Amino acid sequence: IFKPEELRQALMPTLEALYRQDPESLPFRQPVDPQLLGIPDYFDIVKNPMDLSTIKRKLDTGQYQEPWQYVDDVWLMFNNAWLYNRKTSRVYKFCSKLAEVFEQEIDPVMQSL
Ligand SMILES: C[C@@H]1CC(=O)Nc2ccccc2N1
Repeated sequence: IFKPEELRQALMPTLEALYRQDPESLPFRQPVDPQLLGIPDYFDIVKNPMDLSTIKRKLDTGQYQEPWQYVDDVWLMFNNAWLYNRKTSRVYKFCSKLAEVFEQEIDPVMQSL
């Protein structure tokens, strides 16, 4: 049902819109490293890390066979941030901006797929 490069082309603009957000995408561009970042409890709360570079890689390398799998990863990133961080923290607020953007982008792309 989905050809890999077609699925990529359809979904990529939604990911590019997330990356366009500056400064809001900045905490989300790279995988969380808890040791490095001085947040060692992180993997105890967040069992399934996700970030924009991992989503991009997966979208580039045919790791999503159906569009819902991509959407699940984007929400996993967001839900991880909303679980881990204080509501008025930069990361939480930045997360919320990305999710707003995503919801605006994804609806018609999904309808069209
Ligand atoms: C997104 C990444 C991990 C997180 O959710 N919170 C956080 C806490 C301290 C430094 C960086 C982050 N960013």
